[PDB]
Formats: sequence, structure tokens, C-alpha cells
Amino acid sequence: ASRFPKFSRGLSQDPTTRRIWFGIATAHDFESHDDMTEERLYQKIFASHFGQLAIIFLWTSGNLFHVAWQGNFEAWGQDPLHVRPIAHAIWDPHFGQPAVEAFTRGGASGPVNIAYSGVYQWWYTIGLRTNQDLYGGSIFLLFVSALFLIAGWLHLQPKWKPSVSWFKNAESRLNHHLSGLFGVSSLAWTGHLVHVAIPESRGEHVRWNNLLTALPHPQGLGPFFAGQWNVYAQNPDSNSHLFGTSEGAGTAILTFLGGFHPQTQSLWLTDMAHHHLAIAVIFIIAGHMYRTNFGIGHSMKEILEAHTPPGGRLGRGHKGLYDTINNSLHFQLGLALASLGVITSLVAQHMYSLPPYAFLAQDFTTQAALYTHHQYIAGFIMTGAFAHGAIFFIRDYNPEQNKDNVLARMLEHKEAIISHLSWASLFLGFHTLGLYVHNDVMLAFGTPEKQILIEPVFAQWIQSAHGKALYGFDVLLSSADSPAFNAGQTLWLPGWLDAINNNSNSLFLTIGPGDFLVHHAIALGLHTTTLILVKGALDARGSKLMPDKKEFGYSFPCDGPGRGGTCDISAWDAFYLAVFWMLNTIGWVTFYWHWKHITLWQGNVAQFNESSTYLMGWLRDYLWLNSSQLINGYNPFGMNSLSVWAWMFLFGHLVWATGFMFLISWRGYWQELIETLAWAHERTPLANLVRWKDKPVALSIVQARLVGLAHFSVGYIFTYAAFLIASTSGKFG
Amino acid sequence: FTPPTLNADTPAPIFGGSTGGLLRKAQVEEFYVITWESPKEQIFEMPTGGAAIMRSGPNLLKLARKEQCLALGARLRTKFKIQYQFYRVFPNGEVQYLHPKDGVYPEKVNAGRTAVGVNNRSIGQNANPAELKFAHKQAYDL
Amino acid sequence: DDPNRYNGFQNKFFETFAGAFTKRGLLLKFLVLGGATTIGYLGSTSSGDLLAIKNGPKQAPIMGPRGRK
Amino acid sequence: DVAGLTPCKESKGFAKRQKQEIKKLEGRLKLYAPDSAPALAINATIEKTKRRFEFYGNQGLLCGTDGLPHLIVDGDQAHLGEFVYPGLVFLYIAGWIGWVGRAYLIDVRTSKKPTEKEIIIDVPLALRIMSKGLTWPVAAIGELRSGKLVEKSSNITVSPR
Amino acid sequence: VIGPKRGSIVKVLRRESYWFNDTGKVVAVDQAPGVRYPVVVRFDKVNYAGVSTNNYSPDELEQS
Amino acid sequence: MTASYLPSIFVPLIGLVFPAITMASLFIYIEQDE
Amino acid sequence: TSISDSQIIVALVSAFITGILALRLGKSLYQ
Amino acid sequence: MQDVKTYLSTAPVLATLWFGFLAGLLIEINRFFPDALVLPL
Amino acid sequence: AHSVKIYDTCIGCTQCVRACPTDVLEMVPWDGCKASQIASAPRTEDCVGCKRCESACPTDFLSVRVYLGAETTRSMGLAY
Ligand code: CLA
Ligand code: CLA
Ligand code: CLA
Ligand code: CLA
Ligand code: CLA
Ligand code: CLA
Ligand code: CLA
Ligand SMILES: CC1=C(/C=C/C(C)=C/C=C/C(C)=C/C=C/C=C(C)/C=C/C=C(C)/C=C/C2=C(C)CCCC2(C)C)C(C)(C)CCC1
Ligand code: SF4
Repeated sequence: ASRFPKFSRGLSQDPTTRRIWFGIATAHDFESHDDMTEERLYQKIFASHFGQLAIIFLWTSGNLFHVAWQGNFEAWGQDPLHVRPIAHAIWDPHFGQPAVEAFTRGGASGPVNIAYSGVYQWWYTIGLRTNQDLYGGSIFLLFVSALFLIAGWLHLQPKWKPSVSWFKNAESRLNHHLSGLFGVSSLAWTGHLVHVAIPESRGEHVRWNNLLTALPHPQGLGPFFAGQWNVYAQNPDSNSHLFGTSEGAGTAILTFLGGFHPQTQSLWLTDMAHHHLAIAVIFIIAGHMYRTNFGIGHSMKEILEAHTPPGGRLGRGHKGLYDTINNSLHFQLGLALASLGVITSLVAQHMYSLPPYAFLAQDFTTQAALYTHHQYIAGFIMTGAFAHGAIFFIRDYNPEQNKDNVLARMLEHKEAIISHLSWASLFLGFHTLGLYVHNDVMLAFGTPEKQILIEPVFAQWIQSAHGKALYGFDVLLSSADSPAFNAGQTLWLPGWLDAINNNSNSLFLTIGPGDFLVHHAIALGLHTTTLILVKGALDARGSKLMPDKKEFGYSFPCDGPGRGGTCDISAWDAFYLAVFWMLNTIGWVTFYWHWKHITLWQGNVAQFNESSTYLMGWLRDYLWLNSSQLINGYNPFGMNSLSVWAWMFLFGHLVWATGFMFLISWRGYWQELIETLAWAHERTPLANLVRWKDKPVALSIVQARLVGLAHFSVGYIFTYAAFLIASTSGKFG
Repeated sequence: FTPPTLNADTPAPIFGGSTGGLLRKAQVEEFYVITWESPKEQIFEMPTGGAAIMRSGPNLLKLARKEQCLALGARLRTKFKIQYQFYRVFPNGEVQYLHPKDGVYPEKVNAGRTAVGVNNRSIGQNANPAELKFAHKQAYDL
Repeated sequence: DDPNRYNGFQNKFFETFAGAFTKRGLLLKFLVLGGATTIGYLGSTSSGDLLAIKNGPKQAPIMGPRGRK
Repeated sequence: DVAGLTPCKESKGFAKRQKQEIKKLEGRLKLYAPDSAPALAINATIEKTKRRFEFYGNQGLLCGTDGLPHLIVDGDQAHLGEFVYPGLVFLYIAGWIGWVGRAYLIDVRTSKKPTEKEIIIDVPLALRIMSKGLTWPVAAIGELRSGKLVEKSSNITVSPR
Repeated sequence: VIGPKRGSIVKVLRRESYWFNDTGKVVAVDQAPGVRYPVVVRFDKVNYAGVSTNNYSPDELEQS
Repeated sequence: MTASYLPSIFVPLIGLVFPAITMASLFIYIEQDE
Repeated sequence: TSISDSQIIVALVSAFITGILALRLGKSLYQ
Repeated sequence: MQDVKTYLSTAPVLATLWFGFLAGLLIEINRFFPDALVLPL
Repeated sequence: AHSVKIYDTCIGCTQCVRACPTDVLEMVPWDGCKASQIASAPRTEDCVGCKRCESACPTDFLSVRVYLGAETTRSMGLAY
């Protein structure tokens, strides 16, 4: 009768606690709500996007405010290499005096947290210097979030609600997002870099009160409009330049040096400015491709129809894909998440090797935390992309309009795809595990010379093709007579070769047999997770065991014990099973990154080169060895600032085991137990006076799987984050 | 077929009590009542757990769920060869005859029975969910 | 259902008017206000001895590795 | 040298590992009488280690930083004996096994009770099938070219789309 | 007659059948006017439920 | 810190009072029959 | 330099207004 | 002997015999040709 | 409660009716099979969703199909 799940009549009429759980867990599945129209669906999605933007901007404004109010941003800027950043103050009434004095770091007057997000380095690089600058930024972002909230409320009003056709205008949206959202934003950012960040890094102080007075270049906009742009690169910064100080500074605003700043071990600000200018030009050009209102452009549908091979190997090609993609929000979500996961992996892989922020390479814990953060985010995003592809096939795929096109051909030979993924996973797993066990047994028997150590010569050849002279292949920028070397020796190679031939940084680290084995483990993880996800996506509509799986939806428990048993037969269950494998794969990736960088930072890379070829080395020289300071955070003899990370380590272990509980015992035990407890409560005096309204029931099968998965993932993340931070900050090395 | 009425003078089986029985649901929502005729005093197993002696004649047993009524009735039919019928009883005194709606057990085909839920096509000839997008109906409902 | 339990109960009826026959209006609002204000006052006016977080650090900073502070 | 790896003959780490292992074995040996069986076992260990290291040196293995032979699997002619030659031997053996298994399955699908033939293997039939694996690649190519190797997609069970 | 001859080898065209693109032997065909799936097919291999026989209409069976 | 008392004020609220009000309101809302 | 109490209260008022707008948007999403 | 030969031809007995023979062959090969990482040719 | 559907592939073996623990299915006259009967589900409001009727159907794919949903009081099998 219009209870809490007002969007679902069936849940509202459920007299159990299942109503509450499923109303909480099915709120954002707008397409499943009762009396849902596509117009209302699109408008609700638009307003929810506005709300998310407001939330993101509030989060960043709160970061700014807390750093401005409780941080040491000015003290850190005066002395970055010997000041620990402060995240925020701590007011825990449960602390004792030893905890109060253990957490007083960073020159604070009380317990504080030490930031590991890199916001200090990032804000110092972009020109922010004082706490008033950060406060102004926080207030501005509060205003921006308020504006987005106002917009989200406004476009839901009757006279400003957009129509469905407006939401399906793909060409105009692409044009505007490529030109303005991507291109003009990058143009504005390079304008900031030219006007504020670079002068700040060269000792000048440019703010709003002198933006029109401060001259970014002595020859302002003359050579720009005369075509002689080289004037903006005549006087680059010297190698004796000190960041933020006029000593050794130059006058060029758009250089092309490449490599790293010698004192900050980061990319040059002028190189990044020229980067953003170039990509802004490219994006603004690219955003003029499609046809909106002026008779010029492209018709994306006609592009898709035109692209069909005449030989018929692809069938009808891409005919009907425009309508399939524009009519299905799940296809768009899957594509967006795929691209976003790839780009997040790219960000993680490029910021550790090419640090863009000053004094960020020296902050080892910050680098490790950032890498692990973005890699886990990327993995989750990829799982989401595949899950939404499965949801597209179940709910949005029409075989009538998609007849013999590429999607239908994928569905046709899906058995071949899944079988070849199975073969690749099996081969990789068998041989990598066998080599690891061989090495383990050889070290166990005292004969390390009998190991199967395969040199990663392909990646080393690529490194040599990038300018690495350590392996002596002498080709493609490793040789003086190569045409690529001659072409590049004038522009970036003086910096790039110097940076890549420096082994003190993380630019193309030296690799060996352990690197070979772990990259093959990574390939195994990627291939197996993709196998599970693609199998779920392509068997989502049906299979031999359940030919009518599409009528049962995306997430259903099972089809009963008939036909041999049908546990985890849904595509949602494929996602459930692939979350474990992605967690494992990102765990391997981060374990490798972290160990490689611990042995690099400490200066003893021989430990990794000798111990990473067998798994006992991984257990002992990485996990057991680096957890000594972690587990001593609090002990019978006292406690220190790592006590919080020890407590979180144990906390993550506990949540992991509780996830095990929800994943092993399935439903019936708890339903019978709850029956018994209901009897007990109804028969107990002084307590049968208190009565429940929702009949207590055991958790459902899908809900049990999801709760166990959430516990497992939370324990995974917290345990590894605690270990990572404690072992990288207990020894700053 | 005229459904029988639920007599209130039918003795219950000899049972010593159990923790598996009627609860607050029986007094706020509904319960069930199964009746059967027995030729002799014999021991049967209660569906809620335990043993009881059925009367040599009419019997009357209160249950909390329909599934327990079917379990006891199936055991009675396949073991003691006893005809049974049960009713759904509401707190307001409403009694609904349930199991032999037409006097004949559902396993035997009987004339006058209407086909409910019967689809005139193969299971694999269902419409795709995509064609029924934004329509508040299911593929199997067509 | 014996009705003769207490004899002197005029005081208890007299003193309890804010809670009885109020439900969501008076009792709930009073409880929210008198919990928020009470805990705020206690946390703002607690002395150093009773509460360690407000006592503040007393020893010198322990200082971290690699000379970072 | 093929990724900055020195040959193990003039690798100082390889010789250091030789010396360390021999010294450890001799230290274990000092606590036993010369005529005792444990002494004979340890001396056999020492001889085994010496011959192992001499064999590793004589085949031009590439030792990295410290003494550890590293395998080159890029197809270099100087290292064909590490992966290409044993790899081909493996391919011959694995293809043998699979081919003869496939042949046995073919030869028992025409039987009246194939499942009994799978749980109870026809040893004479199986053995005369196994004998045919000597020339397995030729048979595989012949079946591929004739079209008897791959089943047509029209006769293979597939799930609904 | 209705469908294939008795004992003939027939291939299944039902997409939802466990024996799609598989060969079976016809056991019996019912000539009663009104039966929708009169052809009885025996198969050499069982399905997941353990059943090795099914009923099909003549239009979803082809001669080898 | 400019206002040291301000954490001692806010943390108790968002820690105890805000959850109390939020959970009370949500419990009243999800138990409505309408 | 360190922020003042006037700045703190300005931030608090701005957050209160943003909360009002958030509640408004939530009520608009509800129905 | 027909039944005994049939039992000995069962999957587990034949697997035991074949894998034991293979293990003995490999063990003896390693006895006479041990600790080889490179195929000499 | 749950939705139970019967298809024309049914052969009137009655095995789904005998396996039902809550008496949801029953056999009705029909003329599409040799048995001259077909299953039907007139009282699905009593269905719990066990799919025991599905396990008892001998057709290649099931002539009786249970789709679940709603999860009312009778569906959850609650005695309290
Ligand atoms: C120039 C015109 C223009 C502009 C500026 C925008 C801008 C926007 N639109 Mg679009 N829109 C337009 C025209 C335009 N629109 C037209 C003409 C239509 C149809 C007629 C639409 C239809 C439309 C819909 C239907 C939706 C939007 C949405 C949005 C907003 C989402 C932005 C977002 O989340 O990602 C912005 C992300 C970036 C800018 C980052 C891109 C950078 C890439 C990844 C490269 C990597 C750089 C890296 C991040 C930099 C590192 C930074 C680090 C230091 C922190 C955004 C503000 C969505 C929304 O949220 O609405 C509220 C939405 O749902 N628009
Ligand atoms: C769960 C999501 C999540 C979270 C919590 C984080 C958290 C973090 N990221 Mg990551 N990131 C994520 C997802 C996430 N990331 C994904 C999916 C991507 C891929 C696109 C990235 C890519 C990424 C990069 C490339 C970088 C980070 C950085 C950071 C850190 C700084 C905080 C931040 O982003 O500033 C929050 C900032 C904002 C919300 C403001 C962004 C808005 C920009 C400035 C818009 C510019 C357009 C402008 C308005 C146009 C002008 C208009 C007109 C004048 C022309 C922090 C550790 C940075 C870092 O590590 O620095 C130390 C960094 O460099 N992230
Ligand atoms: C742009 C990003 C994006 C968007 C817009 C959506 C939108 C949607 N998704 Mg997708 N999804 C995404 C990313 C996204 N998702 C990613 C990254 C993943 C991989 C993890 C998934 C995986 C996924 C699955 C598997 C499913 C959806 C579903 C849905 C729909 C309903 C979601 C719902 O009920 O919300 C309600 C929100 C929840 C139930 C989440 C509750 C909180 C979770 C469990 C995390 C809590 C962790 C922990 C307890 C909190 C921290 C504790 C602390 C102590 C550490 C909706 C259309 C569902 C759907 O379409 O149904 C057919 C569906 O089945 N999504
Ligand atoms: C260490 C734990 C572990 C291991 C070894 C495996 C191994 C495997 N999983 Mg599993 N899995 C695990 C944990 C594990 N999983 C967990 C925690 C989850 C989350 C629920 C999953 C979820 C999962 C899914 C969803 C899928 C897999 C798949 C796979 C296969 C991937 C291919 C591969 O590696 O082939 C190499 C094979 C192995 C590493 C297996 C071990 C081989 C042993 C060592 C050789 C035999 C030794 C010896 C002779 C036996 C002695 C016993 C006795 C005779 C005396 C493989 C069989 C995928 C699959 O089957 O695709 C083909 C797949 O779809 N797994
Ligand atoms: C999302 C951003 C964010 C986050 C996570 C935090 C986190 C914290 N703040 Mg800060 N704060 C923020 C923004 C944020 N703040 C902003 C924008 C302001 C300006 C008004 C402040 C002003 C502020 C003060 C004055 C104090 C804190 C304090 C605290 C701590 C205790 C919690 C508390 O009392 O909150 C109080 C928070 C507010 C009054 C700000 C309003 C809430 C903001 C706007 C976020 C709300 C929306 C956000 C998206 C959450 C959505 C909920 C959920 C869906 C995730 C905690 C570390 C206390 C502290 O330092 O203790 C040591 C303290 O005394 N905050
Ligand atoms: C990005 C985050 C995000 C966004 C944009 C939304 C958006 C939405 N959710 Mg989802 N949700 C989220 C996170 C999010 N939710 C999380 C983390 C959970 C917990 C798992 C839920 C659980 C959930 C449920 C169970 C339901 C929704 C509903 C809704 C809709 C809002 C209607 C409603 O009841 O508002 C709730 C909020 C308000 C009505 C007003 C309060 C707004 C915020 C939360 C607080 C504002 C500040 C507050 C007053 C304190 C400040 C004090 C002072 C300054 C004033 C809308 C589509 C409902 C719906 O109709 O779905 C279709 C619904 O039933 N959501
Ligand atoms: C897939 C992973 C893998 C791989 C590639 C290897 C590979 C190897 N291991 Mg390792 N090992 C593994 C897993 C693996 N092992 C695991 C999981 C364990 C734990 C149980 C071990 C434990 C282990 C130990 C303890 C030892 C090895 C040894 C060896 C080596 C030789 C073994 C041997 O019998 O060669 C001898 C050669 C043969 C048996 C040749 C095959 C003979 C057949 C019958 C073919 C006959 C010829 C054919 C018909 C004609 C071909 C053409 C002709 C021209 C040649 C070899 C480098 C040994 C070694 O020497 O270390 C370096 C050793 O001592 N391994
Ligand atoms: C299921 C599905 C889905 C999803 C899916 C996915 C998620 C996918 C993914 C995918 C992916 C994730 C992909 C990736 C890719 C990649 C690539 C393709 C790459 C390429 C590269 C290149 C080409 C390179 C080049 C180069 C280099 C090498 C370096 C230097 C420079 C240059 C540029 C030259 C959807 C929803 C759609 C729908 C349905 C189906
Ligand atoms: S549905 Fe299946 S089990 Fe039930 S009568 Fe029809 S064929 Fe028999």
C-alpha cells in the first residue's frame, strides 16, 4: 500500500525484511520501476548526473577546506622534501594520551593524519601557495556544486525538462563534448598553466588582481599572431632551476624539452602546457566532424552502414548498430566504462613512471597509494563494463534489428570465443604455475642454478627501441645511425634519453625473469577474468542448460536443482565470479609494483631480482618481511603512529572472513535458525510484548552472494591499503 | 460437487504437544485445518515433528501452512490409503475448502476444469524482452 | 488484570506531562534537543584531565624516517 | 650480449655459487667418518654438483648479474637448445598423445556400447591405435586437407541465440 | 501420413532442444488429428535431466 | 587550527545525533503502512 | 596565512545553502 | 581370466599402471641424465 | 505470487501435479496430445517457487515453467 519501495508494488507488499533490503538495493534501476516512461527515465538520469557532479565537487572542496584549515600546506611548500603533508585533524574521544602524542606529526598542535593522496604536490604544481588560495578554491567549488544542484532541480521542472529526442541527439552531443568539454577545457587549462602555474614556478605571483597586468611572455601575443611561435621556446629553464624560485628560471612558456625536471624529478610545466595546447587544438578540430544543424558534417548511422566488407566475412557489418547503440543506455554505459577503465589503467601506469607533480617521485607512499587506488578503480570499472554489456544483451538486444551484423556474429560463434579464452587461460595458468613451482622446488633443494629463468627479451628489445642502452640491442633510439634517433635528437631525445638511462627513477625499470613470470601471471589474470565476463555476457540470453534465460532477467538466484543443478547460472553470477578474479589480478599487479618499487627505493634491487622468481621469495621477502613494522603498530610495550594501520589490517582480515561466511553457508541453515528464533521471541515473557512488523527472514541467495562479495572486497581493499601504507611509510624506503 | 462444511465436533488426534505448531500467524493472518477418516487407531508422524495416534474415525488437525497439510495428506494417501481434505481458516471465522476443489484429486483429469496459465505455443517461441521495452508486461504473459 | 496496585500516584501523573500523550511532537523533539545540546556542551566544556583528546600533546614530536617531519 | 648477459663460463657469480655449494656440502661432510655411507652419499652429491655446473658451463648458458643461467626464447640460433628444440620435442609428444586419443575415440564411436569402451579401455585396440602416433603430423595434415579433421558447423549442437 | 517414416534418421531443428543439430531415430508418429507434436524421436545420448527421447512436430525435423 | 572547539562540537553531532535522527526518520518511514 | 572565523562561518553558511539545494533536488528526484 | 583382464583394463587400474610406468621411466632417465636445463644438440 | 505457465509441448504425464507440495497444478481435458489432458495452474497464489514441478517434467525443455516474483506471505513459506 505505497510502502518504502514506492517504485515497486511487489516489494511494497512483501511483509518481510526482504522488502527493505531490495528497496535499498534496487533504487537506481530506473528501468525496472513501475510505470516508468523513457522520457522520465532520461530526465531522472540527467538529474542524478547533476547530483553526482555536485557530490564530486563538494568532495574536492572539502579536501581543499580541510587542507587549508588543518594542514601545513605553507610549511610543506617552504620545505617539501622534509615536511610530511597533513590531511586533516583528528578528534577521537576514544584516544588515550599515547595515541594523542603518537599522531601529532607534521608540526601540528594535535593529532593529525598524514595525507597520501598527492593533493599537496598537485596543488603546489598548479600554482596554489597559501591557505587563502585553497580556501578561495573551496568556496568557489561550493558555489559550483550549488550551481549544479540548481541546474539538476531546474531541468526536472515542467518547462525546462528536455525531451527524449534531445537526449538521443548523438551528433550534437559528440561535437559539443569533443570541442568544448574536451578541447576548450584543455585550452583553458593551458591558459592557466601559461598565466599562473609557470610564473608561480618561476617566482612570479599572478592572481586575479593582476591577471591583466602580469605578462606571461615578454613578447606577448606578437609572435603568436605573426606565426613565429618559436619565440615562445627560445629560453627554457636551466637545470639549476629551483621550483618556485627565480634562480635559474627561464622565459619560455611552451617548451618541448622532454624528460624530467632535475630538482623535482617531474615533467616540465612548459611541456605540459604545450601538451594541453596541442591536444586542445586537436580536440577542437575533431569536434567539428558530425552534422548537427548546418548541412556539413557526418551521419554516424550512414558511416556505420557504409562500413561493411564486400566479401561478407563480417556479414552485414555495422548495419543497425546506430539504432542499437543510441536506443540502449546499457550499451553506452558499457562502452563508457570500458574506455574509462582502460584510461584509468593508463593514468596509473603513466603517473608513476612520468610524475607530473613536483616532489611527487620523492613521496614514495603517495605514489604507491595513487597507483593502487587507480588500478583497483580501473579493475572495478572493467567489471562494470562487462556486467552492463551482459545487461544490454538481456534487456536491450533485439535480434530482429541486429540481424547478421557484428553483434549477431559474436553471438553466433560465442562457443569459439569462450573455448579459446579457456585455452589461453589454461595454458598460461599451467605453465606459469609450473615454472613457479619448479623454481620453488629448486630453491628448496638448494640448487638455484637449476631454475627455469626466462629472460623477457621482447620487452627488453622494446626498451632498447625506446632508448634504453642497458641491454645493448642498439636499435631504434638506442643506435646513432637510426633515422628515428636522428629525427628526435633535436627536440626531446636530449631529455628523454637522459631520463630513461637514469635507473634511479621508475621510467622503464630494468626487468628480468621475475618480471617475465609476473607479467605472464598478469596475462593469466586478465584472460581468466575476461573469460568469466565474456562467458556471462554471451551466455546471458540463454544456453543449453537454460535456453530461456532472457525471460528470467539479469540477476536471478538459480533455476532449481533440476537438470543436475543450476547454481550461479545467471550473468550476474558471472559478474560475481569475475569480481574475485579481478581482485586477485589487481592484487598481483599491485604486489609486483609495490615490491619492485620497495627494492628500487631502498637501492637493493638484487633482492627482487633473486627472490621474485619463486613464490617463497614472494611470501618471505615481501609479505613476511615488510609486515614487521605493520604488526608492531601497537604491542604490550606501547604503540606508535602505525597503530591505526595495524588495526585496519586486522579489520580487513575480519571483514574478509565475514565475507567468507556469507559466501560458504548459503540460505537454508539461516532460514531454519530464524524460524527457531521467531518461536523463541514469541514464547519469551516480557519480550513477546515487543513485536516486529516485518517478518524476519534469512537473506536471499543473490543478496547473500552480493553481501559476501562486498565483505570480501572491503576486507581485500582495507587489508592491502593498511599493509601498503604501513610498509611504505614505516620505512620511507 | 458441493464442498463439505467444516464440522466443529470432530475429535483431534492423540498428541502430546510440540513446539512446532500454531503461532501468532495463525491468530492474525490464517491457518489450516485437515480432516480425514480412519478405520482404526494407528500411529502417524506429525508433519511438524513427532508422532500421534489418529482416531478410529473422523480426525481434525490444525496446521500453520498449506505445505504441511499436503505433506500429511500425501503420507496418509500413500501409506494408510486414507482420503483427506483441508480448509483455510481465517481469524474472522471464514472457512475455505481447498484441496479437492471439485471433489477429484488434481492428479486425475476431470471434466469441467478450466485451463489456466496454458500457453498455446512452445516455450522457445517467447518474445524477446527488447521488443517489450517500457511495456508493463512479461514475455510469458502474451 | 487486578486494578489495585498503587495508592499514592498523583505525583507521578502530575510531573509527567511532557512525555505522556505526546508521542512524536513533544517527547521526540525534546529528546533530540536535549541530546544534541547536552553532548555539545559536554564535548565543548570538558577539561583536559577528563578527556585526553582535548588535553593535547605534551611530549616532543617523535619525528619520522628519512628526516621528514 | 643478448640483454647484457655474460656467458656462464666467465661468470664470477656462477663460480661463486659453485664454491658456496661445494663448501656447504664439505661442511656437512666433515661430521661423518670417511668410510660411512652418509659420507659416500655426500661425496656423490659433490660429484653431481660438479658435473652439473660443468655441463651448464659447456653449453654456453647466459648468466645474469650473479650466477643464474637465463633462457633466451626469441629464436636465436645460439640458444635453440633451450626452448625451440625441446619445444618441438614436446609438440611431437603432446600431438602424439592427443592424436592417438582422438583416434581411439573415433574407433570406439562405431562400437555398440562406446561408454563401456571408455570406462573399460580396449587394450589391444588402444595399443594398435597408440602405435599409429609415430607419424601423427602426417596423418593430421592429411585429415585437415581431406576435410575429415574438422566437423561441419551444421552438425554441432549449439545453444539458442 | 503425418511426418517421417518409422525408424528413419531425423535431424532436429528446435533451437531450444538439447539435441539441436543432432540425429535421432523416429519411434512412432501419431495420426490423430489435433496432436501438435506427434513424432517420437529416440536419441543415443541423454540430456541434463537424463531423458533420451522427445516429441517433435514434422516441421522441425529434417531427413538427415 | 583557527577554532579548536569546532571539531569538539561537530564530531559528536555527525557521530551520534545525525545518525540517531537519520535512523529514526528512516525507521518511521520504512514501517509506514499507508 | 591561517583562515579566520569569518571565513569559517562563510563556509558553513555556503554549505548550509548547498544542503538546502541538495534537499530540494532530492525532493525533486523523489516524485 | 576374461573378467580379470576386463577389471585390469578399467580406467583406474590402467591409469595407475601407465602413470607408474611413466614415472619410473622419468625417474630412471633423471638417474642417468640429471639436472639438465638445455637439450644438448 | 509466482507465475506458472504451461506450454503445448506437455504430454499429460501428470508428473508435475504429483510433485507439487502446495497443490497449485491440476490436469484438465485437452486434445493436443495422446493423453488427452494438459497441466494447468489455476491457484498459483499458493506457489512457493520450489520448481519441483520443473524437475519432474520429462520434455526436452520444460512444458511447465515457474518464473518467481512477488514473494508474498504464502510464497515465502512462513509459519509465523
Ligand atoms: C560545449 C557544450 C557542452 C558542454 C561544455 C557540456 C558539458 C557537459 N555535459 Mg553535455 N551536452 C551538450 C553540450 C555540452 N555539454 C549538448 C549539445 C547536448 C545535447 C543536445 C548535451 C547532452 C548531455 C547529456 C545527456 C549529459 C551531458 C552531461 C554533461 C556534463 C558531464 C561532464 C562529466 O561528467 O564529465 C566531464 C569530464 C571531463 C571534462 C574530463 C575529460 C578528460 C579526459 C578523461 C582526459 C583525461 C584528463 C584528466 C581527467 C585530467 C586530469 C585532472 C586531474 C588533475 C584531476 C558536462 C558538464 C552529462 C551530465 O552529467 O549532465 C549533468 C549528461 O548526462 N550533456
Ligand atoms: C572513485 C573515483 C576516483 C577517486 C576518488 C579518485 C581520487 C583521486 N584521483 Mg583519480 N581518476 C579516476 C577516479 C577517481 N580518482 C578515474 C576514473 C580517472 C580517469 C579519468 C582518474 C584520473 C586521475 C588523474 C589523471 C589524476 C587523478 C588524481 C586523483 C587524486 C586527486 C583528487 C582528485 O581527483 O581531484 C578532484 C578534482 C576535481 C573533482 C576537479 C576536476 C574538474 C576539472 C578540473 C575540470 C576542468 C574543466 C574546467 C571547469 C573547464 C573550464 C571552463 C572554461 C573556463 C573554459 C585522488 C587520489 C590526480 C592525482 O593523483 O594527483 C595527485 C591526477 O593527476 N585521477
Ligand atoms: C557510470 C557508472 C555506473 C552507472 C551509472 C551504473 C548504473 C546502474 N548499474 Mg552498474 N556497475 C558499475 C557502474 C555503474 N552502474 C560498476 C563500476 C560495476 C562493477 C562493480 C557495476 C555493476 C553492476 C551490476 C552487477 C549491476 C549494476 C546495475 C546497475 C543499475 C542499478 C544499480 C542499483 O540498483 O543501484 C543501487 C546500488 C547498490 C545496490 C549498491 C549498494 C552498495 C554496494 C554493494 C557497495 C557497498 C560497499 C560497502 C558496503 C560500502 C563501504 C563500507 C566501508 C566500511 C568501506 C543501474 C542502471 C544492476 C542492474 O542493472 O540490474 C539489472 C546490476 O545488476 N551494475
Ligand atoms: C589458488 C587457487 C585457484 C586456482 C589454482 C584456480 C585455478 C583455476 N581456476 Mg579458479 N577460482 C579460485 C581459485 C583458484 N582457481 C577462486 C578463489 C575463485 C573465485 C570463486 C575462482 C573462480 C574461477 C572461475 C569463475 C573460473 C576459474 C578458472 C580457473 C582455471 C584458470 C586457468 C588456469 O589457471 O589453468 C591452470 C590450472 C590450474 C592452475 C589448476 C591447478 C592445476 C594443478 C596444479 C595440476 C594438477 C596437480 C596434480 C597432478 C593433482 C594432484 C591431485 C591428486 C591426483 C593426487 C583454473 C583451473 C576458470 C576456468 O576454469 O577456465 C578454464 C573459470 O572460468 N576459477
Ligand atoms: C565530502 C566532503 C567532506 C568530508 C568527507 C569531510 C570530513 C570531515 N569533516 Mg569537513 N567540511 C567539508 C567537507 C567535508 N568534510 C566542507 C565543505 C566544510 C565547510 C562547511 C567542512 C567543514 C568542517 C568543519 C568545520 C569540521 C569538519 C569536520 C570533519 C570531520 C568530522 C565530520 C564532521 O563533523 O563533518 C562536519 C562537516 C560539515 C559541517 C560540512 C558539511 C558537509 C559537507 C558539505 C559534505 C556533505 C555532502 C557529502 C557529499 C556527503 C554525502 C553523504 C554520503 C552520500 C556519502 C571529517 C574528517 C570536523 C573536524 O575537523 O573534526 C576533526 C569539524 O569540526 N568539516
Ligand atoms: C551519487 C549518489 C546518489 C544519487 C545521485 C542518488 C539519487 C537518488 N536516489 Mg539513491 N542512494 C544512494 C546514493 C545516491 N542516490 C546511496 C549511497 C544509497 C544507499 C545505498 C541510496 C539509496 C536510495 C534509496 C533506498 C532510494 C534512493 C532514491 C533516490 C532518488 C532520490 C529520492 C530520495 O528519496 O531522496 C532521498 C533524499 C532526500 C529526499 C532529501 C535529502 C537529500 C540528501 C540525501 C541530504 C540533504 C542534506 C541533509 C538535509 C542534511 C543537511 C542539513 C541542513 C544543511 C539542511 C534519486 C534518483 C529513492 C528513489 O525514489 O529512487 C528512485 C529511494 O527510494 N536512493
Ligand atoms: C610446465 C612447467 C615445467 C617445466 C617446463 C619443467 C621443465 C623441467 N624440469 Mg621441472 N618441475 C615442474 C614443472 C616444470 N618443469 C613442477 C610442477 C615440479 C614440481 C613437481 C618440477 C620439479 C622438478 C625437479 C625436481 C626437477 C625438474 C627438472 C626439469 C627439467 C628436466 C626434467 C626431465 O625429466 O628432463 C629429462 C628429459 C626427458 C625426460 C626427455 C623426455 C623423454 C621422452 C621419453 C621423449 C623421448 C624421445 C622422443 C620420443 C623423440 C623426440 C625427438 C628426438 C630428436 C629428441 C626441465 C627443465 C629436473 C632438472 O634437470 O632440472 C633442471 C629436476 O631435477 N623439475
Ligand atoms: C561485452 C560487451 C560490451 C563491453 C565490452 C568490453 C568491456 C570490451 C572491452 C574492450 C577493451 C578494453 C578493448 C581494448 C582494446 C585495446 C586496443 C585495441 C589497443 C590498441 C593499441 C594500439 C593500436 C597501439 C598502438 C601503438 C602502440 C603499440 C604504442 C605506440 C603508439 C602506437 C599508437 C603506435 C558492450 C557494452 C560494449 C556491448 C556488448 C558487448
Ligand atoms: S507439464 Fe510436464 S510434467 Fe506436467 S503434465 Fe505436462 S508433460 Fe507432464
